[PDB]
Amino acid sequence: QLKTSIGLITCRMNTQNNQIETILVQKRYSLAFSEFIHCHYSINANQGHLIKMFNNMTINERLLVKTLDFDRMWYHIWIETPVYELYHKKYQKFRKNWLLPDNGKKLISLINQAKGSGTLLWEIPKGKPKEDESDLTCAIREFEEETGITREYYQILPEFKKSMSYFDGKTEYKHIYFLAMLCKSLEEPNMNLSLQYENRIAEISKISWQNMEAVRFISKRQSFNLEPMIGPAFNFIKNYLRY
Amino acid sequence: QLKTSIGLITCRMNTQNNQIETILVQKRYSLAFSEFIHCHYSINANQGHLIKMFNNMTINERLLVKTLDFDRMWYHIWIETPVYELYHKKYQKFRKNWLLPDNGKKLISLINQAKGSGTLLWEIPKGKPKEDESDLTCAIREFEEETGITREYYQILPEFKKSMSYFDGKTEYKHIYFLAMLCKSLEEPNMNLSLQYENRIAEISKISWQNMEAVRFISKRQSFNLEPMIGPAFNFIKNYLRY
Repeated sequence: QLKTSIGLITCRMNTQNNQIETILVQKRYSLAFSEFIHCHYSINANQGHLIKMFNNMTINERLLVKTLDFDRMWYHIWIETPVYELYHKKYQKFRKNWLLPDNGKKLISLINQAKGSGTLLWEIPKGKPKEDESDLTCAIREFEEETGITREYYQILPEFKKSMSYFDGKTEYKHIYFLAMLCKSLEEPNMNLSLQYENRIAEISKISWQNMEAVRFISKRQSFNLEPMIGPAFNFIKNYLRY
Repeated sequence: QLKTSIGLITCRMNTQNNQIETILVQKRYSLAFSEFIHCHYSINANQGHLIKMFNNMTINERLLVKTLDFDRMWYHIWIETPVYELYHKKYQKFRKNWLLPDNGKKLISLINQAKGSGTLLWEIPKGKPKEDESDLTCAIREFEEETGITREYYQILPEFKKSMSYFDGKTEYKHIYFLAMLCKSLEEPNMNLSLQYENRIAEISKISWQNMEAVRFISKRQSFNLEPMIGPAFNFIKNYLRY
């Protein structure tokens, strides 16, 4: 299985610090919460291995699970997105796993004994290309989809392209990044996040400019290491500026 | 009116890097969400004056408000803590403000047009003293209540006391901090966060060791400046350790 995503590293020279900054987005929910809600776990894997997944949720997500109300858990991710068939299948798997055996007693025990909390990832915006869509077009479209920043605000620098490959075990993930430079003021990217734009808030809780110091700080505190991507981008930006 | 909180600055020398670190806790919900839920706002405000409160909530908090289900909003803060009297008063204010005039249409419009998102503060644990409770006793009790770290784990350094004063206009905040040094290893304080301990999760989403670099990084990214507290604390720890 191969999953290819393409993203855009959009950068600014903040005229106040004389530092280079990039647009990053923070997720709204954890991968663990999603994996649990979509039944990507083994009920027959005994406790500690489902316990880590519960450990890697946020406290609020665990408090949502403790309600045993699958509709509220689902809303947390999908926000009344019309996916009824998927919802029905996942809901029946949830109640078969956790409600019919004991009306939620083992689930509540596991939720209560779970320790710690997960972290919401900072990421570069990216998504899967549409049907026979070119890579640059896909990166631009997904960037606008997630952040609301239109092509008006930036110029692509076409000689930068960075590819990264990860393996999860059976799915190979390839991530492709273009580079863009801000050509129009945009001081507060977070203000593009509004509940009237369903696709921006769908998986995003915050949009922010981040300098290299912030990129390193975040990278050393989350599973996703952003420094091998942002590093070469900022290097390219420096070379571009010195020309 | 003066509101006094007392807290404990618990510090550790990391034996691997030789960095001094302190216990900090991250809030579970924003102050804006709490103020809305407890009706600490004026309905007769012009639009912008509620726009700022909604703007400084998280996206998830706004999505909770958008359901118009006051019980779910309430649960987000209180987690079925039995406080029916207060709940009744706040629910009645919510129902008069947002449900009875138009069945939630203006509230939904306001939730939708709000832009951006707030930030969950990192804090030193602290709380209000009980009646005829001493300052140190309050700091110790509140620290244990929030983090689950008992007195076994640390030595009070009695000769440090730090006071801070803030003004909001008629509300005076005085914060008093004692200092403690870890006297037993504790690598993963976040594992004390479990839903079986209601007082730890009530207002906390994460517990972490933070060195001075992290303290400065966080302080320059939130309204709460921790460096005027942790700086002198770490100075005291440094003086204590070199002797």
